[PDB]
Amino acid sequence: KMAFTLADRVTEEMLADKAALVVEVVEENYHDAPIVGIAVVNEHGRFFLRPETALADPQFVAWLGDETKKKSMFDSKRAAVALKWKGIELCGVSFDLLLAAYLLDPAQGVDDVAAAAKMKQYEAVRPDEAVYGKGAKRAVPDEPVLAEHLVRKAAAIWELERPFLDELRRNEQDRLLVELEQPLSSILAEMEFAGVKVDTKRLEQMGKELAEQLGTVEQRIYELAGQEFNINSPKQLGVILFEKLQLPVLKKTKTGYSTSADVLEKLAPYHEIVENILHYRQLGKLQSTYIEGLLKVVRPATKKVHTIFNQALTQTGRLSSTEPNLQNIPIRLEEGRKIRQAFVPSESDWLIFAADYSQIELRVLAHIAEDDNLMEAFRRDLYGIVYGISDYGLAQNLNISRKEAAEFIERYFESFPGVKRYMENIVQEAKQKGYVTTLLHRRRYLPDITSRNFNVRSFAERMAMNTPIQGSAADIIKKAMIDLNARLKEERLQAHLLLQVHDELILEAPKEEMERLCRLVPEVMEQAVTLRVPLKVDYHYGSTWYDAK
DNA sequence: CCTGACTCC
DNA sequence: GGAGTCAGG
Ligand SMILES: Nc1ccn([C@H]2CC[C@@H](COP(=O)(O)OP(=O)(O)OP(=O)(O)O)O2)c(=O)n1
Repeated sequence: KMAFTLADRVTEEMLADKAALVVEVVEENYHDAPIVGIAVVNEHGRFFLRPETALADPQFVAWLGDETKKKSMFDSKRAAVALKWKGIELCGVSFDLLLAAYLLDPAQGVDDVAAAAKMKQYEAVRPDEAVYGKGAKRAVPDEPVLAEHLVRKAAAIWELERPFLDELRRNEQDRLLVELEQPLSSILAEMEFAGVKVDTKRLEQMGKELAEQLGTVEQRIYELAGQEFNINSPKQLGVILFEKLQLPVLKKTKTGYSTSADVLEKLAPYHEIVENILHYRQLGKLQSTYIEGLLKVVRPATKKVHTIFNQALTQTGRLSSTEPNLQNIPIRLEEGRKIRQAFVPSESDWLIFAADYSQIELRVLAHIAEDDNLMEAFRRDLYGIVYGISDYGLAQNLNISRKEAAEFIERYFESFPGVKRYMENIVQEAKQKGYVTTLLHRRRYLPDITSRNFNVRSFAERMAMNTPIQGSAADIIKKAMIDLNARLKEERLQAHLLLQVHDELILEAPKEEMERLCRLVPEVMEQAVTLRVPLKVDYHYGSTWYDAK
């Protein structure tokens, strides 16, 4: 039971200075995607608008871009970007229910209005998947069924804003939402829409040469193996290694023999085929993911790739990057690192600028553990612990004796008693409170932390150790991003952000601005928050992302 | 569609 | 510790 007006045209009462707004983009990847419908809920009533009509209306477009007309939405970035592709600016977004839900509890995995409403027992709205359907059945339903959904979603947002803000305020997270995540969302929207330009000629040439080399390595493997098999099948590979060649089985998973990189490396003294296999799988991933996969999503006319930064997914407060993922482009082996030569500025006589925090997580450990020996070390400017590594895990990682690994860790805690203290204290806090928190009050709940089951419990305790560290770094670089764009905009530099990579920011700019960026960027990033230790940032620029080192 | 690869922070 | 994509099955 909910009345609404199926409008044939926009009226003045639709354009109030506060509204719940739904700009519906049904395709998961919203870049250049259709807007299938619009809904507005305000003091005056509920309205559905056809996008052809509304978006072609100069008064509705004006309202959309008016910062003083406040909108409450769910996933405003999706809307803001889809509107950019329609040549329309979205302003005045004051509340995002997606981001509010994420801050309240990231484990709920809220990705539609219905799921957010569930957190307040609000039931007068359907899940999106139930309206549109799954997979090949996915479709926009008949207008009256569509219109009712969009309106119900707007009505839900309208009624849920204050209950959500009230709870955020109770948790002291309202500023985290309004001053950080919400402004970050607009910045991410800008980055996504700008995209990153790709040198397809170079990428395609790399692909051709990689293909030849895969063939050569492939044949060499079959020769060493004494047989042809699918190297990309862990199962067939297992038979070759552990049955035909009779190499030792160092690890098994629930499906059979492990052929992990760690395991194969340890088998190098037994047979020279394992090294070749490792090489083959490296090359094949470069080809399948960073040449072919990347070329598939390049927009041919502009040669740009447009990632989507998921702001409400990770359990720690980090972003993730999808379709394509630009936060896992190779760098560690020169062979893969060369992929970065294909990422270039979007304008002639521009350069790529790259700035990275040095050891941000170990410094956060220092700051939050208040370890003197660790803080003193950073003031002189002089990881496994941070992930809760065992003696076993460390022995294996370093391929050394466990006794020696265990002694390394025991020594470590003896040497850093304040870190050892933090670890014990943060776990105890998690057990007492049921959640851990970050510098800017991001939380993660850990309902398993008192499980009687050793493995379940242990994993939870490790999360208690790590999340405040990783999450606090996420908080910092996010703050650094918001401040940076402000510092860029005032002094009207043309430079703009392209990418964030966890503890790194990647920009493009006219070559003329490099000197000013060498000053501005590292400063802003270091002055993002003030810790007990100093924040350090390294920076480079160059003709391509590769050269920015 | 899941698992186990390789990739980053 | 936190992520995404890919091929095989
Ligand atoms: N209503 C609030 C209050 C705080 N915060 C987040 C944003 C910044 C961070 C700092 O909190 P402050 O009040 O400025 O410092 P504090 O009180 O000393 O924080 P803490 O309780 O952790 O010591 O917390 C928030 O999101 N919403």
